[PDB]
Amino acid sequence: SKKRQWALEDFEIGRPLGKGKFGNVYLAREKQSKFILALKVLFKAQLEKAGVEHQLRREVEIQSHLRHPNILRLYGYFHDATRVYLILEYAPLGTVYRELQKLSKFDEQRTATYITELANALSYCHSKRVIHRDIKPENLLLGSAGELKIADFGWSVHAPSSRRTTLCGTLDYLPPEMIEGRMHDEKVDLWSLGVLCYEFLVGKPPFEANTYQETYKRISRVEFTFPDFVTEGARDLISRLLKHNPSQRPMLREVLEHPWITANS
Amino acid sequence: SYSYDAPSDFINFSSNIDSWFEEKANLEN
Ligand SMILES: Nc1ncnc2c1ncn2[C@@H]1O[C@H](COP(=O)(O)OP(=O)(O)O)[C@@H](O)[C@H]1O
Ligand SMILES: [Mg+2]
Ligand SMILES: [Mg+2]
Ligand SMILES: [Mg+2]
Repeated sequence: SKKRQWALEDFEIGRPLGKGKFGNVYLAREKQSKFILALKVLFKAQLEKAGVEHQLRREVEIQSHLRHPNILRLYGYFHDATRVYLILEYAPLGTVYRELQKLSKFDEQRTATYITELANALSYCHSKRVIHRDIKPENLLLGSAGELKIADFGWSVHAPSSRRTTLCGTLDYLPPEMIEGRMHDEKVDLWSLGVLCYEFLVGKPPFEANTYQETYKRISRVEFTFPDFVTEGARDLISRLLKHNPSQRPMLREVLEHPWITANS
Repeated sequence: SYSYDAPSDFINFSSNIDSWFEEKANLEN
């Protein structure tokens, strides 16, 4: 490129917005236009020791080319001698994770609204053959109007044709097919959505156990129950998303038309 | 190596990309 490239000197850095595994995400303002955004920092030495350099590249290439109202925007990136920087769209209201600690549980209206935004977001993603694979409260942010925005494409992949073999994601959200050493596809995000919907309503993931081994066991068996306040419609939906057989889980278009979703969304 | 097929050019924030996926899926060799 013969064009001016990004540089750290281009942004005034503000306070930290969050703590990531390989560095913090700071609020920031581009100096010439005063546009407010978020700066995700990654320390290169940490990335090298972890051997996650190829996943960083997939995060950047996949997220930067995605364009949707409920997916966090990746404007660009730049690296220097010790770290790598992602120029992200600023999410003003924080994470759904934080809102979930505060409210402890989400009522049905709030839960269906979020599921709907996320389901629309995932549908657009799949139409591009991208599988997120790390859907969870800490990766869901809130925009200026309280609208959900999917973020963190760290474990994402572009799967045009073939299935995948990677185990990746968060323990409580892992799909059975991954744990069991089987191949997987975009249906893993449908499982994540069921896990996520349950957590929104109950306040905790359905397979939470005291050890790693016990959680693997419960996911593989799809062992969980609902507290008494979870209505019939929510149970019908989560039960359909949480099918051991990936083929039997609903399409995102079905979730969006689910009676419970349309009545409360 | 930190050379990614993604944007790195300075942008003027005051003043259709997703085809990249299918176009890369359809390319041959
Ligand atoms: N654009 C953003 N706006 C506000 N907070 C963010 C933003 N990006 C990340 N964060 C905060 O940083 C945390 C961690 O960074 P994230 O990019 O989600 O993944 P990782 O854990 O791999 O770093 C999030 O859980 C969130 O609290
Ligand atoms: Mg499809
Ligand atoms: Mg994250
Ligand atoms: Mg990450």
